[PDB]
Amino acid sequence: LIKSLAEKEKQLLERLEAAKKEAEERVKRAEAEAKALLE
Amino acid sequence: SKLEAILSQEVEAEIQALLQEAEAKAEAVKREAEEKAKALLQARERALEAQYRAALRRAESA
Amino acid sequence: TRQKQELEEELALAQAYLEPLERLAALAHGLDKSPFLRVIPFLLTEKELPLVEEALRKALEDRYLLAHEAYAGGVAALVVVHRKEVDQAKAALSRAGVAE
Repeated sequence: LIKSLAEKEKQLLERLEAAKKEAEERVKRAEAEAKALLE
Repeated sequence: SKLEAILSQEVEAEIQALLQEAEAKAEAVKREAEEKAKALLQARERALEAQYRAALRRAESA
Repeated sequence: TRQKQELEEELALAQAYLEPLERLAALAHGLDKSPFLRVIPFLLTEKELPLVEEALRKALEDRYLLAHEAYAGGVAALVVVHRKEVDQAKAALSRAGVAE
């Protein structure tokens, strides 16, 4: 019940990294879309 | 763990808000660049078409 | 003389909270400064832990962990709920009588 906070702070960081992955995939997706637009 | 599970569900709501902003950014960029694709299409078409037309006018006149 | 007085004051300050801070950090070995929840450790008296845990029972059910795992002399009652909700719970524990 201190370890529960510890491990879900760890997986809280993991959930932030999941959102981070979603962000960077969206950015390079929009970049490839703009590349097709320029072509 | 109750209250920091609620804090981590607020974290999943931040994931939710970030994917909202992700989809919103993809649609915003696609829409504005679609507007520019059609506008630049019509721009270069009508410009070179007007040059072609004026060349035909002055050619037949000469 | 200033260095000796500072070293003596540092030794006197370290003679009291060496084992308690180490025990709190050992129980809190992964929950120290990650930005989810604060952990207010209050060096309180012997086992009147329910008198402090009344405010934790007023707080969330499967959290607001307000207990003393070690340091049997001065009970390091760590209370971990949230950041802002645990700040309000620390105000409630100070209303019950507490000091982090």
